[PDB]
Amino acid sequence: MLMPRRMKYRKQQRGRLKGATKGGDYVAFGDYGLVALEPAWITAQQIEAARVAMVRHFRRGGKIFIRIFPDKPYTKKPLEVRMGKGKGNVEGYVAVVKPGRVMFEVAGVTEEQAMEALRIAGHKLPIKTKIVRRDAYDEAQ
Amino acid sequence: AHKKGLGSTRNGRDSQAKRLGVKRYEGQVVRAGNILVRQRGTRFKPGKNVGMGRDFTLFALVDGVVEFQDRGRLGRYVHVRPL
Amino acid sequence: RLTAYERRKFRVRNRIKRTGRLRLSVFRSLKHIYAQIIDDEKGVTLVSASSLALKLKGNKTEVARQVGRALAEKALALGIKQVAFDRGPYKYHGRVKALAEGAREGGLEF
Amino acid sequence: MEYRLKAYYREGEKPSALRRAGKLPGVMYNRHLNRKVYVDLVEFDKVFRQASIHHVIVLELPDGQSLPTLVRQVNLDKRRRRPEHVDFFVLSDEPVEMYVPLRFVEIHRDILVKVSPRNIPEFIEVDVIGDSLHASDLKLPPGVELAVSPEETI
Amino acid sequence: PRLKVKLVKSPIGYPKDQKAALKALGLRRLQQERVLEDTPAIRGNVEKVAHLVRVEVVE
Amino acid sequence: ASEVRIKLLLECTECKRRNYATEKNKRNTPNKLELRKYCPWCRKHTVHREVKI
RNA sequence: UCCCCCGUGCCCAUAGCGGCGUGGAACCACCCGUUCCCAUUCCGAACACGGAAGUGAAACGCGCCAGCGCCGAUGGUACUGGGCGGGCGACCGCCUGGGAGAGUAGGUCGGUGCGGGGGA
RNA sequence: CGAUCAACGGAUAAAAGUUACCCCGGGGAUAACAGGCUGAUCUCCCCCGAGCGUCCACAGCGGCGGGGAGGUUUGGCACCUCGAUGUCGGCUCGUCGCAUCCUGGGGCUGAAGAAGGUCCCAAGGGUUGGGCUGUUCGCCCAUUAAAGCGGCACGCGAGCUG
RNA sequence: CGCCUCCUAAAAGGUAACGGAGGCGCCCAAAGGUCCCCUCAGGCGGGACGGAAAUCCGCCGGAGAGCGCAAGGGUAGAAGG
RNA sequence: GUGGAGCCUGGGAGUGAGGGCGCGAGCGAUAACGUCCGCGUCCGAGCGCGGGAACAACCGAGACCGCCAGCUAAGGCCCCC
Ligand SMILES: [Mg+2]
Ligand SMILES: [Mg+2]
Ligand SMILES: [Mg+2]
Ligand SMILES: [Mg+2]
Ligand SMILES: [Mg+2]
Ligand SMILES: [Mg+2]
Ligand SMILES: [Mg+2]
Ligand SMILES: [Mg+2]
Ligand SMILES: [Mg+2]
Ligand SMILES: [Mg+2]
Ligand SMILES: [Mg+2]
Ligand SMILES: [Mg+2]
Ligand SMILES: [Mg+2]
Ligand SMILES: [Mg+2]
Ligand SMILES: [Mg+2]
Ligand SMILES: [Mg+2]
Ligand SMILES: [Mg+2]
Ligand SMILES: [Mg+2]
Ligand SMILES: [Mg+2]
Ligand SMILES: [Mg+2]
Ligand SMILES: [Mg+2]
Ligand SMILES: [Mg+2]
Ligand SMILES: [Mg+2]
Ligand SMILES: [Mg+2]
Ligand SMILES: [Mg+2]
Ligand SMILES: [Mg+2]
Ligand SMILES: [Mg+2]
Ligand SMILES: [Mg+2]
Ligand SMILES: [Mg+2]
Ligand SMILES: [Mg+2]
Ligand SMILES: [Mg+2]
Ligand SMILES: [Mg+2]
Ligand SMILES: [Mg+2]
Ligand SMILES: [Mg+2]
Ligand SMILES: [Mg+2]
Ligand SMILES: [Mg+2]
Ligand SMILES: [Mg+2]
Ligand SMILES: [Mg+2]
Ligand SMILES: [Mg+2]
Ligand SMILES: [Mg+2]
Ligand SMILES: [Mg+2]
Ligand SMILES: [Mg+2]
Ligand SMILES: [Mg+2]
Ligand SMILES: [Mg+2]
Ligand SMILES: [Mg+2]
Ligand SMILES: [Mg+2]
Ligand SMILES: [Mg+2]
Ligand SMILES: [Mg+2]
Ligand SMILES: [Mg+2]
Ligand SMILES: [Mg+2]
Ligand SMILES: [Mg+2]
Ligand SMILES: [Mg+2]
Ligand SMILES: [Mg+2]
Ligand SMILES: [Mg+2]
Ligand SMILES: [Mg+2]
Ligand SMILES: [Mg+2]
Ligand SMILES: [Mg+2]
Ligand SMILES: [Mg+2]
Ligand SMILES: [Mg+2]
Ligand SMILES: [Mg+2]
Ligand SMILES: [Mg+2]
Ligand SMILES: [Mg+2]
Ligand SMILES: [Mg+2]
Ligand SMILES: [Mg+2]
Ligand SMILES: [Mg+2]
Ligand SMILES: [Mg+2]
Ligand SMILES: [Mg+2]
Ligand SMILES: [Mg+2]
Ligand SMILES: [Mg+2]
Ligand SMILES: [Mg+2]
Ligand SMILES: [Mg+2]
Ligand SMILES: [Mg+2]
Ligand SMILES: [Mg+2]
Ligand SMILES: [Mg+2]
Ligand SMILES: [Mg+2]
Ligand SMILES: [Mg+2]
Ligand SMILES: [Mg+2]
Ligand SMILES: [Mg+2]
Ligand SMILES: [Mg+2]
Ligand SMILES: [Mg+2]
Ligand SMILES: [Mg+2]
Ligand SMILES: [Mg+2]
Ligand SMILES: [Mg+2]
Ligand SMILES: [Mg+2]
Ligand SMILES: [Mg+2]
Ligand SMILES: [Mg+2]
Ligand SMILES: [Mg+2]
Ligand SMILES: [Mg+2]
Ligand SMILES: [Mg+2]
Ligand SMILES: [Mg+2]
Ligand SMILES: [Mg+2]
Ligand SMILES: [Mg+2]
Ligand SMILES: [Mg+2]
Ligand SMILES: [Mg+2]
Ligand SMILES: [Mg+2]
Ligand SMILES: [Mg+2]
Ligand SMILES: [Mg+2]
Ligand SMILES: [Mg+2]
Ligand SMILES: [Mg+2]
Ligand SMILES: [Mg+2]
Ligand SMILES: [Mg+2]
Ligand SMILES: [Mg+2]
Ligand SMILES: [Mg+2]
Ligand SMILES: [Mg+2]
Ligand SMILES: [Mg+2]
Ligand SMILES: [Mg+2]
Ligand SMILES: [Mg+2]
Ligand SMILES: [Mg+2]
Ligand SMILES: [Mg+2]
Ligand SMILES: [Mg+2]
Ligand SMILES: [Mg+2]
Ligand SMILES: [Mg+2]
Ligand SMILES: [Mg+2]
Ligand SMILES: [Mg+2]
Ligand SMILES: [Mg+2]
Ligand SMILES: [Mg+2]
Ligand SMILES: [Mg+2]
Ligand SMILES: [Mg+2]
Ligand SMILES: [Mg+2]
Ligand SMILES: [Mg+2]
Ligand SMILES: [Mg+2]
Ligand SMILES: [Mg+2]
Ligand SMILES: [Mg+2]
Ligand SMILES: [Mg+2]
Ligand SMILES: [Mg+2]
Ligand SMILES: [Mg+2]
Ligand SMILES: [Mg+2]
Ligand SMILES: [Mg+2]
Ligand SMILES: [Mg+2]
Ligand SMILES: [Mg+2]
Ligand SMILES: [Mg+2]
Ligand SMILES: [Mg+2]
Ligand SMILES: [Mg+2]
Ligand SMILES: [Mg+2]
Ligand SMILES: [Mg+2]
Ligand SMILES: [Mg+2]
Ligand SMILES: [Mg+2]
Ligand SMILES: [Mg+2]
Ligand SMILES: [Mg+2]
Ligand SMILES: [Mg+2]
Ligand SMILES: [Mg+2]
Ligand SMILES: [Mg+2]
Ligand SMILES: [Mg+2]
Ligand SMILES: [Mg+2]
Ligand SMILES: [Mg+2]
Ligand SMILES: [Mg+2]
Ligand SMILES: [Mg+2]
Ligand SMILES: [Mg+2]
Ligand SMILES: [Mg+2]
Ligand SMILES: [Mg+2]
Ligand SMILES: [Mg+2]
Ligand SMILES: [Mg+2]
Ligand SMILES: [Mg+2]
Ligand SMILES: [Mg+2]
Ligand SMILES: [Mg+2]
Ligand SMILES: [Mg+2]
Ligand SMILES: [Mg+2]
Ligand SMILES: [Mg+2]
Ligand SMILES: [Mg+2]
Ligand SMILES: [Mg+2]
Ligand SMILES: [Mg+2]
Ligand SMILES: [Mg+2]
Ligand SMILES: [Mg+2]
Ligand SMILES: [Mg+2]
Ligand SMILES: [Mg+2]
Ligand SMILES: [Mg+2]
Ligand SMILES: [Mg+2]
Ligand SMILES: [Mg+2]
Ligand SMILES: [Mg+2]
Ligand SMILES: [Mg+2]
Ligand SMILES: [Mg+2]
Ligand SMILES: [Mg+2]
Ligand SMILES: [Mg+2]
Ligand SMILES: [Mg+2]
Ligand SMILES: [Mg+2]
Ligand SMILES: [Mg+2]
Ligand SMILES: [Mg+2]
Ligand SMILES: [Mg+2]
Ligand SMILES: [Mg+2]
Ligand SMILES: [Mg+2]
Ligand SMILES: [Mg+2]
Ligand SMILES: [Mg+2]
Ligand SMILES: [Mg+2]
Ligand SMILES: [Mg+2]
Ligand SMILES: [Zn+2]
Repeated sequence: MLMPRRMKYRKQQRGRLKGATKGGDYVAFGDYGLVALEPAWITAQQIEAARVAMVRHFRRGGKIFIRIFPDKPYTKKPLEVRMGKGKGNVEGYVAVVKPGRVMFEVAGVTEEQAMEALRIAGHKLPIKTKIVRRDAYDEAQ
Repeated sequence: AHKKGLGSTRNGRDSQAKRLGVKRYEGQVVRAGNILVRQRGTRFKPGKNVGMGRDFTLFALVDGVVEFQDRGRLGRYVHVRPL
Repeated sequence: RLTAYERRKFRVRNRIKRTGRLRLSVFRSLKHIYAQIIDDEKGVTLVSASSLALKLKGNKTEVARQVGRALAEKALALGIKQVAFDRGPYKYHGRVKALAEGAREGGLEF
Repeated sequence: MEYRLKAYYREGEKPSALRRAGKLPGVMYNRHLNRKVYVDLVEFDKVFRQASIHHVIVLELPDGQSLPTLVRQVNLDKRRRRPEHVDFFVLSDEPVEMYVPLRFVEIHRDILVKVSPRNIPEFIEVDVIGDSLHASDLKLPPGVELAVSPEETI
Repeated sequence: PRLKVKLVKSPIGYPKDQKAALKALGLRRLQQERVLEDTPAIRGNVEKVAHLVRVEVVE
Repeated sequence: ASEVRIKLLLECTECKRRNYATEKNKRNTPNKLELRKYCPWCRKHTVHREVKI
């Protein structure tokens, strides 16, 4: 699954989840999209689970766009240790996702097929999601 | 009660803060010798009646009033205006 | 992109200006030589002299020495005594050097 | 084209108040004028969903003017996915850069074009893994200028 | 004109600079009323503690 | 300083007082240093020679 | 006072890059020479000196053009000092004062100080 | 000029260990038990439906992911207790929860019958005797309607054992 | 375990944790003073040996090179040669 | 801006275990009545008073003494009340 090929720094501080998404808020590529309603750290395994769900629904047909990338290192101390003694080991990668962000888009598939696929995908995510269709509003951005 | 072994950090170091920066602001009365700017490199350049020490420190050559001046590509300058 | 000519002109002039003296600047063309004493604080020229204005012709160096004397003559008259010599892009040699000699000869201090 | 839409003037009425009462705050401008306006959201939504930025919208102002505009800018609210603001660009005789839809007889839905307002088209035909075309080779119905680089891939 | 200023809500639990504003205005007890000149300096301190105070323009 | 980079004294050649401390790299500069230096006793510049510290 | 050229500053790309055009009387440049002063890690290219047959080709100056660069509103939004609420939380909302960035309209092929030479 | 006085404001010029034979002064300012807060881990229950089930997603199953509950595990934290809160297991004596082992009542079944699987309701009662080990647990023998799982300071040493 | 650089640090200074990352315990007689002169890396094109890269030529190239060593700041109108 | 403001000189100290909350971060697990800093606040020392069922630090509010008088604050107004 997804992760940065190389990095300038191995560990990043946790930081915040304030506000709406910076950008990525409009349909860019496909016809139908899945937009986040709540802020979260979406994991690489979560992203891949949603993608492969979509992939299976299409029987390899259609096109899938992933508009979030997990570049934030997720760190965790080994089990049953005490506080202190330096920062824990990097154990995975996450993508910071704030409300309004278009995480996924699909195209080249029927409306019924996109809707259901994007619905199944939403079930793999730890947040509430919405299904949207490309609009003049999108194309105007 | 089991106390599992822990590792360590190679990072603990950091150096003393150097209290860098402008020490006298525009319109302030200064006496000859007064330090105006502490800086790394020529973040600010000496102007009229202002000298620069070996460590880029700006100071007053005359009794006067400090004035700043922004000159674009030429840089930023600190002057002392005699009273 | 700057030329070695401009860099040299910027470099010696910048060094000159820092002293804060009146600036005796010298321009030297293929035919002529020009001198103007300048207050860089006011951006104003106080006194000038040139081969073209004095309508001198002849040995360029001898002409240079003369315009130097000329500059000084008008200079001391206006109360001007001290000055910093600005050779700009020019070596301190020949025509430029002769003019400086003339200004000194005339009673200028530098 | 073409579409028509009622518009009104505003001054110090708060944008939040306008939006709370079903109205979309906006501004209309060009080289000569600049005016603070608002349109009814539900009405605007009906027009823009067909007009977009491709087709002309005529603002019937309360003062009787019927001004020819193109939508230049629509600021969305990222959280709610609703329009917050509209930019109506007032057309005049001078040539304007705009986006003109493409019909394939696709990386580009439309294309950027510098065309006189009198001569504004509504179609541009494109005759049709991984073979494709580059805008340069396009139809170009009279009074029309490629406003991109011919290198651009369609 | 003058500003008639009344402390109606306790400064307890509020930042010290806000307590100091009350002192600049000479307000020491709750419900206390003071009539001060409407100068820009005085006005700034009244407005700092606007959430603690009631103000009426007088005369 | 180090073994290669040594400390040294500068002795005024005329009146023989040591007046200056400094260093050199005796691999790079194996010759005894000779430098003109103001000598406070002689009240004039004098050649100073390196002397063992 | 106004136009041109030569110096020299100031603002610091609205002054830049490119594409055109234009100028040699004057000024400036290239130019003609390398005896002389001076010079080249070799070279009179540069620095320098002595010149005045030639050309504005190069450079420079001055005009045009918005392809690029550079500048850039208004409106709206983010954020926020201060005052208040909401949510188990992650976080969200209101009041008052402040208010971007991006982008849209658009603007720019410079402006001006002092001295010198020439011209009306 | 001679300091890895580097534990770098540098106790002497000069210095390592052990104490279950231990002692005193103190600390719940600080660990081990138990409680508490937390719930990573643990136990349990869900959402999604990729696949399995000859056929058939959902009789019985549930990839990759998602959400919770409980507070019996190991821990994190160090909050009452170090002028003492006796620390495992057993025995005795109960009592409670229900996420039910059996008995009673059900729906579905890939339920012919009989006997099973799965889920729902149900805590009234019941839930054996032995071999091994200090053991809790576990394995084994012989049975049984069944040989349930957890709380009560890992219930109970001013009740016993040791 | 002392010292330097960056971040954490909440746009003055300062600010902690067995927080996230590095470096120092040297060096230079020129790598110091001053005067004079000079301008980079890189890219394309051209050229015997000759290469991705030696030295040579042209065009473009404001600084992305260089400044002994970490990092930051500064810097060609030089601190670089 | 006259305040138990401020500045100067000198005598006496105590303190150098803090804690909760709001906001801003680090560490932890976008755990802890968790831990470490920053700005503020309160308890500490206001375990005095009203409200929050009870309850240091939430809301209201700074208790010199007396009154069988009046107005309000948070919070309340069906009965306990
Ligand atoms: Mg953190
Ligand atoms: Mg996670
Ligand atoms: Mg983490
Ligand atoms: Mg740690
Ligand atoms: Mg960690
Ligand atoms: Mg996002
Ligand atoms: Mg979901
Ligand atoms: Mg729909
Ligand atoms: Mg323990
Ligand atoms: Mg234990
Ligand atoms: Mg280590
Ligand atoms: Mg420090
Ligand atoms: Mg620091
Ligand atoms: Mg400063
Ligand atoms: Mg100095
Ligand atoms: Mg000013
Ligand atoms: Mg600017
Ligand atoms: Mg000045
Ligand atoms: Mg003559
Ligand atoms: Mg001459
Ligand atoms: Mg000159
Ligand atoms: Mg109508
Ligand atoms: Mg929409
Ligand atoms: Mg709508
Ligand atoms: Mg456009
Ligand atoms: Mg209050
Ligand atoms: Mg309060
Ligand atoms: Mg309050
Ligand atoms: Mg407040
Ligand atoms: Mg303040
Ligand atoms: Mg009071
Ligand atoms: Mg009162
Ligand atoms: Mg204020
Ligand atoms: Mg010495
Ligand atoms: Mg040396
Ligand atoms: Mg000396
Ligand atoms: Mg002596
Ligand atoms: Mg020696
Ligand atoms: Mg000029
Ligand atoms: Mg000026
Ligand atoms: Mg041309
Ligand atoms: Mg021509
Ligand atoms: Mg030209
Ligand atoms: Mg000519
Ligand atoms: Mg001619
Ligand atoms: Mg010769
Ligand atoms: Mg030309
Ligand atoms: Mg433009
Ligand atoms: Mg062009
Ligand atoms: Mg802008
Ligand atoms: Mg604005
Ligand atoms: Mg605000
Ligand atoms: Mg606030
Ligand atoms: Mg606001
Ligand atoms: Mg406002
Ligand atoms: Mg504003
Ligand atoms: Mg802007
Ligand atoms: Mg954008
Ligand atoms: Mg606009
Ligand atoms: Mg123009
Ligand atoms: Mg321009
Ligand atoms: Mg100009
Ligand atoms: Mg012009
Ligand atoms: Mg000028
Ligand atoms: Mg003039
Ligand atoms: Mg004139
Ligand atoms: Mg004239
Ligand atoms: Mg040592
Ligand atoms: Mg020590
Ligand atoms: Mg020691
Ligand atoms: Mg020490
Ligand atoms: Mg120290
Ligand atoms: Mg000692
Ligand atoms: Mg000794
Ligand atoms: Mg010792
Ligand atoms: Mg011993
Ligand atoms: Mg023993
Ligand atoms: Mg023994
Ligand atoms: Mg004994
Ligand atoms: Mg013994
Ligand atoms: Mg003993
Ligand atoms: Mg004893
Ligand atoms: Mg003892
Ligand atoms: Mg004892
Ligand atoms: Mg004791
Ligand atoms: Mg404790
Ligand atoms: Mg301690
Ligand atoms: Mg303990
Ligand atoms: Mg024990
Ligand atoms: Mg314990
Ligand atoms: Mg304990
Ligand atoms: Mg216990
Ligand atoms: Mg414990
Ligand atoms: Mg207890
Ligand atoms: Mg829990
Ligand atoms: Mg839980
Ligand atoms: Mg868990
Ligand atoms: Mg459940
Ligand atoms: Mg079936
Ligand atoms: Mg099948
Ligand atoms: Mg599973
Ligand atoms: Mg979970
Ligand atoms: Mg849970
Ligand atoms: Mg869970
Ligand atoms: Mg418990
Ligand atoms: Mg525990
Ligand atoms: Mg603590
Ligand atoms: Mg104890
Ligand atoms: Mg006792
Ligand atoms: Mg006791
Ligand atoms: Mg006791
Ligand atoms: Mg006891
Ligand atoms: Mg014990
Ligand atoms: Mg029991
Ligand atoms: Mg049940
Ligand atoms: Mg049964
Ligand atoms: Mg039954
Ligand atoms: Mg059967
Ligand atoms: Mg049966
Ligand atoms: Mg059944
Ligand atoms: Mg029962
Ligand atoms: Mg029971
Ligand atoms: Mg036996
Ligand atoms: Mg037994
Ligand atoms: Mg056993
Ligand atoms: Mg046990
Ligand atoms: Mg066992
Ligand atoms: Mg049975
Ligand atoms: Mg048994
Ligand atoms: Mg336990
Ligand atoms: Mg027990
Ligand atoms: Mg017991
Ligand atoms: Mg006993
Ligand atoms: Mg026992
Ligand atoms: Mg007892
Ligand atoms: Mg007892
Ligand atoms: Mg025993
Ligand atoms: Mg015994
Ligand atoms: Mg700071
Ligand atoms: Mg300070
Ligand atoms: Mg190290
Ligand atoms: Mg050096
Ligand atoms: Mg040298
Ligand atoms: Mg090549
Ligand atoms: Mg060869
Ligand atoms: Mg560099
Ligand atoms: Mg290194
Ligand atoms: Mg007083
Ligand atoms: Mg006091
Ligand atoms: Mg006091
Ligand atoms: Mg006393
Ligand atoms: Mg103390
Ligand atoms: Mg202490
Ligand atoms: Mg302390
Ligand atoms: Mg405190
Ligand atoms: Mg503290
Ligand atoms: Mg502390
Ligand atoms: Mg807190
Ligand atoms: Mg709050
Ligand atoms: Mg931090
Ligand atoms: Mg705490
Ligand atoms: Mg906390
Ligand atoms: Mg915390
Ligand atoms: Mg505090
Ligand atoms: Mg105390
Ligand atoms: Mg209180
Ligand atoms: Mg207090
Ligand atoms: Mg209390
Ligand atoms: Mg109490
Ligand atoms: Mg107390
Ligand atoms: Mg209370
Ligand atoms: Mg109470
Ligand atoms: Mg309480
Ligand atoms: Mg209290
Ligand atoms: Mg408490
Ligand atoms: Mg409140
Ligand atoms: Mg008070
Ligand atoms: Mg009182
Ligand atoms: Mg009182
Ligand atoms: Mg009343
Ligand atoms: Mg009320
Ligand atoms: Mg009652
Ligand atoms: Mg009651
Ligand atoms: Mg009543
Ligand atoms: Zn001597």
